[PDB]
Amino acid sequence: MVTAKKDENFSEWYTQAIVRSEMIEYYDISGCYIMRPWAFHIWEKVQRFFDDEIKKMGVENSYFPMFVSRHKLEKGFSPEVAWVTHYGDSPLPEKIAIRPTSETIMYPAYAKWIRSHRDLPLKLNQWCSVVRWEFKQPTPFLRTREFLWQEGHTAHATEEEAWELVLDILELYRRWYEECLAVPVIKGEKSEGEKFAGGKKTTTVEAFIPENGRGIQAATSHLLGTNFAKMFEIEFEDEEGHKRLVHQTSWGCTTRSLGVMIMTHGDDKGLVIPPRVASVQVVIIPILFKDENTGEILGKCRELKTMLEKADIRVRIDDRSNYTPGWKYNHWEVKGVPLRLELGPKDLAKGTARVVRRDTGEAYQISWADLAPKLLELMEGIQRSLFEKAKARLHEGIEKISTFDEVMPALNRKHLVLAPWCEDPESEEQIKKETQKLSEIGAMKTLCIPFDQPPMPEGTKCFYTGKPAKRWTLWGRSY
Amino acid sequence: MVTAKKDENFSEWYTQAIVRSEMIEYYDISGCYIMRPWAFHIWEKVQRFFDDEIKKMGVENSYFPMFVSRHKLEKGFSPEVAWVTHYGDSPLPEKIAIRPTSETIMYPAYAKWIRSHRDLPLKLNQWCSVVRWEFKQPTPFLRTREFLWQEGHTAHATEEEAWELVLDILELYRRWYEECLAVPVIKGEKSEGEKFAGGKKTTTVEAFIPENGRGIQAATSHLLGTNFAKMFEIEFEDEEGHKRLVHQTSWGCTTRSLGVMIMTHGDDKGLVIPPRVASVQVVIIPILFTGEILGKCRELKTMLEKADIRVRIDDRSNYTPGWKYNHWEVKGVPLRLELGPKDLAKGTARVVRRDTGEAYQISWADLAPKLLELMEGIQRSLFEKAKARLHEGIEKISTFDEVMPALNRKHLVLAPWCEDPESEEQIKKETQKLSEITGAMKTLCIPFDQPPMPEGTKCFYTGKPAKRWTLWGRSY
Ligand SMILES: Nc1ncnc2c1ncn2[C@@H]1O[C@H](COP(=O)(O)OP(=O)(O)NP(=O)(O)O)[C@@H](O)[C@H]1O
Ligand SMILES: Nc1ncnc2c1ncn2[C@@H]1O[C@H](COP(=O)(O)OP(=O)(O)NP(=O)(O)O)[C@@H](O)[C@H]1O
Ligand SMILES: O=C1CCCN[C@@H]1CCCn1cnc2cc(F)c(Cl)cc2c1=O
Ligand SMILES: O=C1CCCN[C@@H]1CCCn1cnc2cc(F)c(Cl)cc2c1=O
Ligand SMILES: [Cl-]
Ligand SMILES: [Mg+2]
Ligand SMILES: [Mg+2]
Ligand SMILES: [Mg+2]
Ligand SMILES: [Mg+2]
Repeated sequence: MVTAKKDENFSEWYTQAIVRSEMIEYYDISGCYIMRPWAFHIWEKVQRFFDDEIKKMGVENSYFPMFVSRHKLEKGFSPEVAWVTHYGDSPLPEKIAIRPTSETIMYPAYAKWIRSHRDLPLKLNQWCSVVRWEFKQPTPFLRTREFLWQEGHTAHATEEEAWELVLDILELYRRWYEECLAVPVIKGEKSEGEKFAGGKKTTTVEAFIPENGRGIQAATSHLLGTNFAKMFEIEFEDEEGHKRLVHQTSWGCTTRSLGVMIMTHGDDKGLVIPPRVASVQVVIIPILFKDENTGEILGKCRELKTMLEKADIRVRIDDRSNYTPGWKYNHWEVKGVPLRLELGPKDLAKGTARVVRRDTGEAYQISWADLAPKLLELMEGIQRSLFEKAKARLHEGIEKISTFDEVMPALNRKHLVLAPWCEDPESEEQIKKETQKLSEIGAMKTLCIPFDQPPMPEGTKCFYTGKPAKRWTLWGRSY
Repeated sequence: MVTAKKDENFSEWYTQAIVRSEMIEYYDISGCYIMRPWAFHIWEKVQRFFDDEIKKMGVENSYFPMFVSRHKLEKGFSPEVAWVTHYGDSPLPEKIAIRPTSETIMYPAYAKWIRSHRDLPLKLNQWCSVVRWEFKQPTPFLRTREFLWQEGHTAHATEEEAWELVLDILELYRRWYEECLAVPVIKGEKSEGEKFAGGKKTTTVEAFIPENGRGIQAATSHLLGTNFAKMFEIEFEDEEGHKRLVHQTSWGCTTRSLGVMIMTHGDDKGLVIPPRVASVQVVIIPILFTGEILGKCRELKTMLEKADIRVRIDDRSNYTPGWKYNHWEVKGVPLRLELGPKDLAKGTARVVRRDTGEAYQISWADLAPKLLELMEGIQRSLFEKAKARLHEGIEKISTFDEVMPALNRKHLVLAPWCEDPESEEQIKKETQKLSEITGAMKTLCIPFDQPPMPEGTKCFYTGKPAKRWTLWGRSY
């Protein structure tokens, strides 16, 4: 069982939650972790959701190689690239890189495949892993040296169409977090200093971890413009006869999303899994002691399971004999199963069952006949409730502010700041450095410029420079 | 268009078919290929099928790391391992291997997780890619230096329960080939010389490629016995408190299956994709060179999509119908639906099946049911024709003198075999040297399906008493 307290040592709580729920197993290669089935089946849920959704958009899956030649890759990230140099004892004629991202592997094929407006839009995605030798401290899910993701890369005839796809994908990531994982996120645009330097505009959805005050980028979606098209010579012929550059997008989201989910809903007893992505929504536990009606109990459990399945409820009967009922309660609780259904002799007589919801611990006596619709109601309730409590914590954790003197105090309260900003290059680095210096006695950066802009009253001044403010910008410590 | 003939220049036919169908794009790292959607969709289909089946059995998915430390990997295969030695310009303290297979990564975890009979059976699978610096000439799908696969690894309290699973997984590989891909395969046991050396018994499904007479291992399922359990110390306390070794299995199957399917069903025009796995099952081709025809095609698409038919309309501007027919034939779409002014005028559509070229006139109201029926017919007829070519490719023989003539007919041989280990090595060498006057004949499998063995039958080679029939041939 989990013994560290989420509000005290957070990092130790997280480690305990993911190990004791059997999500993660540690590994001898640093920054790498084993995803056990309990975590993996959650990734399968969100994977299936996103993948179904992008299919409706006409995006197709493919698989490109995990290797890229030195000279193709080498056309700030350099330190992260893993190099293969040998096969057995033999040195490769030339060393080869493992993919940190697939632009240099995909875009030469894009140049070849695209000839005319007839070939556009080209819309591809891949589910794969990538390797980056991260310099930051690793954390399971959130920052790992090998991670699972999808990366989508599209090419369009016009900026308008590309940008519309950017925003579509972005909305899909909001749905991945908000609708599947009950994790609230803020859509936004990256500052000129945080955006992907290979693109024209980077959009993002951002989450927040109240326990350490860190913002975290939850996913990303780029309008690439034409810069990659010029570099790779991805050109097409218009409906006229002239050579046009394509307008591109790329987008990706990772198993980080699972870490965000765990941190968001988990409590002092361990995991809490939103019903929508729980592989086991309801666990049935027969209560067996001193041979009291052992046969009938097991019989009704099996009957209840089938009834519940007709409603598409995902049910496990834990009928393992080599474990106590109490052991089962702790087990499925640490694992975050939304609903436990208990059934002993007393309940068997009554035509009822005791049900405990994992999020609040509330118990219910419920008649066999009402189980299906009551459990469905409890599940939407759990799911909606997890989200709305997270949303309130997110909103309690953001402070509207007007001057730089408000910054350092709000960071100490472990909050982010929404502050009006002139959006000039040098200020962000100055702010990072200044907050860096003040902290060690660290750094604050732009998280995003939210799409949802509060009113900006005429003449309002940027919080740091004093110049005229353009827009409101969300700032904080971050992963 | 595909121009190389499948029976005359098989190698070039293959390359042409996979490239011109847009399944594969060539790539600058040797033995690595891009899998474009037309091929990848088929991978997704077999993966969903297999994954759905092993999940019924209680197998659960996981993801172990693609890296393994030198020390863990090294507790015949050495030349194939890809080694990472640097990140950026920084040297690692020790080199790190990309996983060729996962035993050395997973089994120390199994030793940790398994303590008691109640932890068993443990049944895991993963979908991932694997890297092997293959010495043999690379072939798209069939032999590649990076390939996609699944690998399953299970641990049980008893051999009996492990064996049962080995056989259930093997039956699933038969289904993957025969039911999804319409490729007939032969279940069998590997010889001592060909089995996984790390296991006790290896079972296999073997397929046959007529155009070059070479057998090919389609997938593999091993009874590992307790030897890895000794090696990794995977032990459990039974219900009386004694330490016992777990009995394990492992099994895997790769994107090689797509290549087997391509080769089995393709013809001189290009691919033929079995309807159960095709991205597009019915391509609708408007006979155009106003909204009346496209309008009707959209209505038809919607109607077939309600019957779960995967349909695309080829409404492209600058291509004639005849160019489109050919294009979708090279891609192997099993059904073409043609709709022109005459068809629009009569309330009917002309449907042409890719495998035989037969044409059908079908009223709009009848399309969904008739196309379902046609797809089941095409699926089955691909399998049955492939099955007949398989059994025509196997010669039952009695004596060694019948071997080379059989191999020259691009045929496999089924022969009674005494099964002693040194004889397989010797037969490999004799058939090698005789071919020279890649050419070596090796065992493919000892089939579960044994032909009758008349009492007193002799080994085709040693003349000693013959146990069972063994299937042999040239192979991949
Ligand atoms: N090391 C990692 N482990 C897990 N997920 C990651 C990792 N790095 C990035 N991600 C996630 O994948 C998304 C897309 O990757 P990408 O946009 O390439 O990240 P990035 O530019 O490297 N961000 P950062 O490393 O924080 O400067 C990121 O927005 C994160 O949500
Ligand atoms: N290079 C490859 N690329 C893709 N799939 C492969 C490759 N080599 C083998 N396979 C398939 O993967 C299955 C399981 O792999 P495994 O049994 O480990 O191969 P193997 O024993 O090394 N065979 P071989 O290389 O011919 O001696 C095999 O039964 C093959 O069908
Ligand atoms: O948001 C994404 C992720 C999926 C598609 N690409 C964009 C930008 C990726 C930036 N990025 C992020 N990390 C990288 C690490 C590297 F080692 C190298 Cl060589 C490059 C990069 C790199 O370009
Ligand atoms: O049959 C399979 C495939 C799926 C599950 N595992 C077994 C063993 C695979 C053998 N094999 C096959 N190829 C290998 C290549 C290597 F470089 C190294 Cl180090 C080891 C092997 C190796 O053990
Ligand atoms: Cl799923
Ligand atoms: Mg990074
Ligand atoms: Mg950054
Ligand atoms: Mg091999
Ligand atoms: Mg071999």
